[PDB]
Amino acid sequence: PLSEKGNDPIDSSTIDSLCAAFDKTLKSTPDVQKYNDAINTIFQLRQKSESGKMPADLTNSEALKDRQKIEEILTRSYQDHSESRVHLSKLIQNDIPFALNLFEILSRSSIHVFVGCFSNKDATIALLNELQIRIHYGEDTHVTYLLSIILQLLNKFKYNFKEVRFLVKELILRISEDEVKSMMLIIFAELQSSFQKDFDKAVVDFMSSLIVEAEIDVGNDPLSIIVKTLSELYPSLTTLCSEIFLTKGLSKLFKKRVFEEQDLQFTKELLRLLSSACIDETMRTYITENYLQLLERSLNVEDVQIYSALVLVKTWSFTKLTCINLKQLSEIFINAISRRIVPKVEMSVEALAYLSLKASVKIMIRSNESFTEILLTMIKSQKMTHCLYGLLVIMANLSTLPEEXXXXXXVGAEKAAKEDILLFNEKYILRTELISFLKREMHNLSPNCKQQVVRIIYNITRSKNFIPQLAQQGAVKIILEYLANKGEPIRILGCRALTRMLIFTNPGLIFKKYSALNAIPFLFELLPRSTPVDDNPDEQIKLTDNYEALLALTNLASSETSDGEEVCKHIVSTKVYWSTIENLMLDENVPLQRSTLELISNMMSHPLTIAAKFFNLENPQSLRNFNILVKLLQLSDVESQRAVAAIFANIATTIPLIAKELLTKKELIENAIQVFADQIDDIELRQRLLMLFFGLFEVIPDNGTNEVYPLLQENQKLKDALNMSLKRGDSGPEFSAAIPVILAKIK
Repeated sequence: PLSEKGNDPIDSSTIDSLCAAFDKTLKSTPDVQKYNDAINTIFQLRQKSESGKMPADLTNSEALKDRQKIEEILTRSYQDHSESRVHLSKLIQNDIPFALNLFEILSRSSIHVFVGCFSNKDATIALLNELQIRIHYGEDTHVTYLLSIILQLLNKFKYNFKEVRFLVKELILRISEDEVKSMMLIIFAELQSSFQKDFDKAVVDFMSSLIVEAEIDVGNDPLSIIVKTLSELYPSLTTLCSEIFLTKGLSKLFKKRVFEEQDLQFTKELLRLLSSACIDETMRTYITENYLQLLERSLNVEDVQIYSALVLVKTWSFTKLTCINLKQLSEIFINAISRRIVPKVEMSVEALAYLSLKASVKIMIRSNESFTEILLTMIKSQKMTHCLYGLLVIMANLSTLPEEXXXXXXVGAEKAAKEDILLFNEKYILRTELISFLKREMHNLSPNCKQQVVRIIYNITRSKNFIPQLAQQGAVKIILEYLANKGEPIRILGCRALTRMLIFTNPGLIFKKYSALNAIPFLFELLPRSTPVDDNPDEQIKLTDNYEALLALTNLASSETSDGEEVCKHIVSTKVYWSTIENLMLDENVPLQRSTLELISNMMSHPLTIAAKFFNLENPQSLRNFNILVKLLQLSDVESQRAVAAIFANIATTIPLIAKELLTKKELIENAIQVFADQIDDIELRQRLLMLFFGLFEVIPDNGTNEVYPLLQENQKLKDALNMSLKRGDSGPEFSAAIPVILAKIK
């Protein structure tokens, strides 16, 4: 040792034991007293008699300083050490009320610390107990905070309901208060998906308690709590509420309180229910069968005219009453929405989004130019979120014009509104550059809102003239970017839209930036398919669409832009797209078969993409297609012969080798010759046929003698039919010099 060495020995043992007790307090977790010390200090404040009432030194308003200070000291002792954390939980669970008084006036974020001090579910019961209380008595100011503890207390444990069921009662019992009603929907959503029918029924059970109370004529005023709770929880538990809204005598009890009593305020409250219940076609009908006389006499007091009407509209009960008519009935919503009574502005839209379905209204609205202007402004600038859908729905029903041998006999009333509608649209939709406007806000529009934009556009395309202008405003952008999402009917309608537009516009002035192969997928959807449909439910693809899409499809081929080669390539390429156009080439239906031939015709101008499909001829497939074309050379439908002739005309020139090979083919030659002479009448058809001949003889050596070609060399029909052409007329400005050069090779 060192200390046992001397006249005053201290035996090194009394020294270890010494540093041991100096080392024990020097080895175990630092700053814990300080923390628990500071905490106790805070918890000292509690000694203020009346339930540790928070002395107003702290509550007040400028005291935010002194609080933030307390919230930190608490959080500290809580998130640094476990020992300090454990302390804070003991002092809190020890005086749970005070504990609550203390925290309430702290930040919302402080809750995680209060709850984080509750170790296991069991320990939280003395707590839920106070909570049922503070809530029931409505004494405590800050409900939002107490109920936020609830929501977190819930989300953090696995409760049994037998322990939280009190929420239903206590929360419903305060439905009147917006601070609660709000925290209720939340706390309820949880309770729902966590106790399903166990909750689902405890609610119906409580509510039943209220309807019984109202039946006996006892209570704080049941009926109101009920009505208010029903309308409020209707969206959340649609199914449920109805199972209560029906309840035998309830339907009576409401009415009695509304008739044999003023309660103007109660009345209004009921009308807010009737409207909230308008879900399944059943309730709507129920509401009519049971609450019609109400809605009727209600429309007398302004305080309940809007709430009444809206019900009559959303239920269609207006079609009964001898006191109003569609004209007046709607004037109410048009009246108010004229930058006036803001409280009505929203529901009058929703109302008018319906009424603007029966034309009587449609006509009416496109007349009142001012209202239309308010609406137009109401959509754009306004940025009145929820009012958009209806305003956009009204702006779809408004722009909706009816869809529609020789008749030289003697009716034309339909030219009335037709005109009006194409007027309206051009006036307020196209000029107001509204389509252009929507182009920008599109990204944000609610899914539903978007759809209305697709209808507005679709309604514009019904009349070709507008297509051009509607294009610069970015429509083809809208529709196409939309179609790049999800098999609903709206989609086949926006598809039709896209097609009508690509038919009447220039592929350059549009796909001058965002490529074209993007439109192809959509166009084909309006054509037949060998693949197991798309999504499947419900709307059909009329034959008229096959025609329309074909027209637009051809257009996108015409262009001699490098983009065109690109388009054509894509078509003849994608095995499915070609297997389709190939089949439609043999369609017995004429508009189809010709447009398809007109498509192929155009594609042929960018050879390397389709050529090998008809003029290869070493290929069974091409040869097949080759002969088909040679027969269609003599189709009744003259507009098709032109296309077929066109085809043969081009490649025969564009690719000499082929021309030479055609000199061998009989039926090709015999037909081309015949129709050429038997239909010299047609100007295009002959103009075409001549080119073929210019090109064919073009690969026929004159001095070459050695090898000759009869069918064209001789054939008096062609020979003389060539001369009849030569005998002035419409031989064409160019292809004239050819005629004699050609006879220069005949016998």
